[PDB]
Amino acid sequence: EHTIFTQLKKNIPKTRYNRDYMLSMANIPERIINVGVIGPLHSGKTSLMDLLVIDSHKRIPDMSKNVELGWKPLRYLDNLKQEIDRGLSIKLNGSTLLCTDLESKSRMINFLDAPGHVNFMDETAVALAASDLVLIVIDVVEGVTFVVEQLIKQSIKNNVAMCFVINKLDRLILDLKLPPMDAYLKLNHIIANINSFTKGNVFSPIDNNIIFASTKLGFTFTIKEFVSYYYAHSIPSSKIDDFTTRLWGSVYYHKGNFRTKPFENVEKYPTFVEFILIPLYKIFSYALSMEKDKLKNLLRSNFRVNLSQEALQYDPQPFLKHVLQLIFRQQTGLVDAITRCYQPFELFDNKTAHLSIPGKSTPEGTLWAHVLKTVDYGGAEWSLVRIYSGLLKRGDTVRILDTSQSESRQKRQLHDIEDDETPSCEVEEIGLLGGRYVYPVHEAHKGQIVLIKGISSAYIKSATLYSVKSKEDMKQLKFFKPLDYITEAVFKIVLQPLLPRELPKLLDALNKISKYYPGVIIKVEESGEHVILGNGELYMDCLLYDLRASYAKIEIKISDPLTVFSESCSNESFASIPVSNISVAAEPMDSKMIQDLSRPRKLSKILRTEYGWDSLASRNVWSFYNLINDTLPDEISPELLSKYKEQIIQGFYWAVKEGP
Amino acid sequence: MVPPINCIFNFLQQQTPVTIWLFEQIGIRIKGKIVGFDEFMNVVIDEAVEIPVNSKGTPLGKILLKGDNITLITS
Amino acid sequence: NGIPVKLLNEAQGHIVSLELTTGATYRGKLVESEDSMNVQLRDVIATEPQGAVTHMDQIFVRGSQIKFIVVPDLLKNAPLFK
Amino acid sequence: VSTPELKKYMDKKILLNINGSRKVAGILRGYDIFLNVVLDDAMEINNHQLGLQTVIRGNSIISLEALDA
Amino acid sequence: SQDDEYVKDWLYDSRPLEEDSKKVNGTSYKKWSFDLPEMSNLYRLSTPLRDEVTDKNYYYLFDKKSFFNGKALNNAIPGGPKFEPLYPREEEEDYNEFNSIDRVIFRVPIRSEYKVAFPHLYNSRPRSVRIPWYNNPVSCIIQNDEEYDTPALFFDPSLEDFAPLLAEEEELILPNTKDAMSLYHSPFPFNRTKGKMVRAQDVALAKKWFLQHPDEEYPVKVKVSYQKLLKNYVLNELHPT
Amino acid sequence: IQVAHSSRLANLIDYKLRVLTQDGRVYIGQLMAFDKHMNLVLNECIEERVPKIKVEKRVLGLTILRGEQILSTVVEDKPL
RNA sequence: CAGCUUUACAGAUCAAUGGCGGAGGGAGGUCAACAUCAAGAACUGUGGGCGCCUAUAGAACUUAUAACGAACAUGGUUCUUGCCUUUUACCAGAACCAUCCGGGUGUUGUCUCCAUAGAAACAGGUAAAGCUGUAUUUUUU
Ligand SMILES: Nc1nc2c(ncn2[C@@H]2O[C@H](COP(=O)(O)OP(=O)(O)OP(=O)(O)O)[C@@H](O)[C@H]2O)c(=O)[nH]1
Repeated sequence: EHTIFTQLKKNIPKTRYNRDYMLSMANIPERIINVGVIGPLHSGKTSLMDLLVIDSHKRIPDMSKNVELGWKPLRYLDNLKQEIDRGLSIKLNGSTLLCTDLESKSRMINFLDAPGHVNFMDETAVALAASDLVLIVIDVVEGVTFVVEQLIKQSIKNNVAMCFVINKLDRLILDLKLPPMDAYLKLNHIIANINSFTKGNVFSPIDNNIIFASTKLGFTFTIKEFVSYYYAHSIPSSKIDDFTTRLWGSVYYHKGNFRTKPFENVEKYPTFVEFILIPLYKIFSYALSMEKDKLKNLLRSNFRVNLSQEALQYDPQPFLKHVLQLIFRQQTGLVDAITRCYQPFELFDNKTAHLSIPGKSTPEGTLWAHVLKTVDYGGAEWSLVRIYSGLLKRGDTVRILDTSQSESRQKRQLHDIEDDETPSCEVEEIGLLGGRYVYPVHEAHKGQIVLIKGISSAYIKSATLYSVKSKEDMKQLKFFKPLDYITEAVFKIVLQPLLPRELPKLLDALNKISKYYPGVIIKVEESGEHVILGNGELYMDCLLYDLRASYAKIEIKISDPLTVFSESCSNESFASIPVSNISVAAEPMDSKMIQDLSRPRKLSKILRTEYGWDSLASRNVWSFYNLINDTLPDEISPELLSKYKEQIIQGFYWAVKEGP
Repeated sequence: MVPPINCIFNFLQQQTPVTIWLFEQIGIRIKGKIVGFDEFMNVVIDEAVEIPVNSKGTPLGKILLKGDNITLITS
Repeated sequence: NGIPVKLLNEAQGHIVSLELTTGATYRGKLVESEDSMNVQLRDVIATEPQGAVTHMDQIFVRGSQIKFIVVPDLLKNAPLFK
Repeated sequence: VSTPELKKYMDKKILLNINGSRKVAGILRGYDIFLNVVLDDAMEINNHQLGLQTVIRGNSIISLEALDA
Repeated sequence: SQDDEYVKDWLYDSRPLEEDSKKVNGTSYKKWSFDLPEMSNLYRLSTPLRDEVTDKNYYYLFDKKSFFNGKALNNAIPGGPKFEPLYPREEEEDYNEFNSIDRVIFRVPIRSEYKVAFPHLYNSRPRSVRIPWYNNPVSCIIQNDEEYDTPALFFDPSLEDFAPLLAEEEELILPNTKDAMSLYHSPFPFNRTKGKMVRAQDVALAKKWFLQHPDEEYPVKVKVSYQKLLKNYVLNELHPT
Repeated sequence: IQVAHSSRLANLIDYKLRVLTQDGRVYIGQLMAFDKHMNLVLNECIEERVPKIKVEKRVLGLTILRGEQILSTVVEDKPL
């Protein structure tokens, strides 16, 4: 049995599409989209995911009656006891869904509903890395917070298609009770904000990147989708795109058969408000308020939809939800939007480069895959790996490298420019992370994400697995860099086990935590005191819960929550003091420079000059890590003792790690 | 990008030598100067000359060649 | 909208076969299609009415001159139909 | 309605297979919704050149095989 | 007749809703389904008793879960109840090198408010501690002056022979719709408009008040009573029979 | 050959159809889907070509037959 | 204003094939009897492959800040407490357990109150309801 859970058997939720087809699709790249949905806390990404799952599937066991009705949200992908009981999506438990577009043709989609909360931004980062498009879901009410902006920035940095979901229209419709015009204005403002935070690409509801969602009430829609459903009967095929284009940007209808950019005096509101928002409002109000028969009649007439006799007797919110579902059909619009966003597959290469290094492509020569996050998906360890090229077969002998040993490997390769296979593992069982169930598969092809069982035990966090057949191939290959978990960790919780007897157990638990929670530095100090440097409070708490219940079940002492302090110097060093059985100076860097750092010798020198306008000699000498290390005496240019300073610099690294 | 209509317009402006190939007919070609322009590929072409293809010349006046049976244009 | 067109679109990616009015069969990975069957393929063979095969990299084909398009049997299973 | 997506084939040499078992060659300059090609002129399939710049009609096109990958 | 138009005829009857009607199952009186306006009227009537906070986030550290946590940790949220500790406080630290006042820093006072919020963190050796919630904020504005869709409490933003859908509607917001909206955000009892019948015994009108944070400037005795009530509730909740 | 007295082409979906074409070939197969412009989707298509003597046979599978090239369609057999 | 599918219609030859067919109730009772409602998120059969896979399917009810109750009592047992010093009767916590006041769902059976037809489609009309439609390069000019 288990308390933190998955399905545990082959009585899985059956799917409206057949899974064989999906599998087939997954064979060929270009017909796979890794979405990785992202947002702030409680924007409703998880809700959206759940909705999608529902749409996909026939009859799900976990979805009770209440959830079906609408009342409670089916939070599907927060399958963990914690992530349930707590209310937060805490770990990456996405899905693999064959999702259709406006063009009836269908494509498989690896969604990953990340955490919204800002202490699991490691998870978010991981998701981003995995995923090629990213749906940025936003609370309509809360709008574009700083968190959202940060997310956007991150996305921009690691090259990804940002298809926005403005979620929770319900809140503005009903909670705030904004007038339709007011709501429209708000939406516009939000869009503007988004644009501002974005570098270049202009997002609007036209072009199908903004997606208007209300994931509790159970509908997402891009204006295009809406048009397709409800402005085909009236408007002929030629001007449908044109009509769509017209809808949003401050144009009016003029009570007349063609639209006009100027404001008109007789009619009140813009086209978007008139042809979409107003309709939505009407639907809402009628659902809440109107005589049922009348509503039914309207549905029959306008939307061409019939309410069931059972569905009439529904309770209000549920009824409303049902109506919405009937109107805004099973969410294909969103999928279409996503597709539109990620019609460029030239970004993929860029993304890959960013992940690793400027790469020469070698697809047929070898299989390679970014192991992103370890997971305890179904109690047992799996590993969330994106196969980038090749195909990863079950029972394949595979070389793996933790991103810890990535830079070093690269350096070695460079130097080279005998078979040194350092570790490797056998693939036990491959599966598709389908939310609550792991639908198992034998192969795993390019440009898709999957759970693999054997890999986990090799690495600690974020690996690169590959299966070469040559020296040349090996040379060609590159190794994914360690995931920049955007939220750096400075919440220092010190541990000791309460019973020293079970220190091994504690150690094991710690290891597990490290594996699973990636945004977790675990320093095992000299004093027998383990230290966890978690991201924040809530995250830390969650980690503790996981440890002190699931991955150990041990009584454990815990300190007051401290931080990682870090030593520096205010002024420059005054005394030229040597050391014996070396004399090194000290001075702070420029604040701006430091900030830049946080976010070829000649080239380096040039960069330095650009940054702080320092001397060229200093630049030449410089060779830094983690901060800054120069070699600027007089005799060092003559001397060969000071020359060859890699070993020397290693020593310095220790100092940097553990200050005075 | 340079559209076909634009190209046609340019040709018209020029009044340079043009050599038209006929659709579903290999053995015969036309050679003249483009005078007209229409929404379709139909154009009026003064100083036209019929040419039998080398698998030389023949007499021919001023002509408008219909859009449906065009293959090649060049100028 | 045309259901055969939709089917063709869906088949995108797969190793489709393709004969013209001229009677010259092609067989290869489908790249892209449109409302009018404006097909593209990759890594494609080309056999004439005589039987002599000719390999070629990237071919585009116009729907008017296309006779019929053979898709693999996988798309019979699902899902645009119902 | 939709434009032919020939942005990959822009500024590349293409063997345009045209009506009556004929062929045209040349670098691709432009196009439109009717598939009327605009291309810099080359030889007709031993081999002989006509014209400087050429504009081919859509109906005549049987195929257009990319010479350059 | 104006305000309470619908309910008045039956409201005070032995069987609250008549027999042989379409609003209840029948004479067995086991299920009910109501129209909107009647429901609205009922809601309006019940303003004294149903006085509940529509904002769910209000109950932060007044959750059942929170109470349970407190009980476990022998840690009174000062407003809420207190119990005999689960575990006897074995004060046998023996002046160890961990959790010493030589070692730790005291910028934060680590209030017991924080204990039940992040139990597994701030509290050391937590046992039988349930996980609490961690919520979103509720911008929900209700008009008390009889007006319709108004940005009142908040501030404005900076910046072919057919018509739109639902044309010939002639009105965005129907006359009953404000009431409907109000109903929508309200809690369990009235949220719905169909239900199973509970026994008069099985309704709790006092409960809600004591679940809520107590109204301020009350006497000590009242507070004590409230606490007692909470304790009674909590224990019942905890041990499910 | 036996067949019900059908009214339209849409009403006889998934029946085993012979299909004649302008070039001379005869495509036999079950009609999966139709078009406004008479494009047919065929389930398990077999092309029968007659060179200038006897029927040369070729099995195809799932095929998208364009409407322009079709002459006419005969009902070869019922479903299943 | 065209097309096909269904009712309301004559009078048919009535084959052909379908579908409504051993064609016969409905609403309900502070009415029963039985089944079943805390388990690997968990359901039941059916054959087939051989206690387990693969297709069939079915599925009413209850459940995620986890439950039949938006509700809350009391027992019994140990252990620890407290008032206390004898016990009952008690304090308050724990762990197992039970009892109880209730709840559904399904199937029958009854009780009550209203009621009563054993055959209609085809050729197509008459009338009304469901959806589709509005020749110059890629479909049929
Ligand atoms: N009013 C309104 N509420 C919503 C909507 N979508 C979700 N919610 C509610 O607000 C919260 C957001 O839904 P969740 O899916 O839990 O949020 P989330 O995306 O998982 O957030 P993370 O846990 O950070 O990933 C839940 O309590 C939902 O009931 C919406 O469209 N409108």
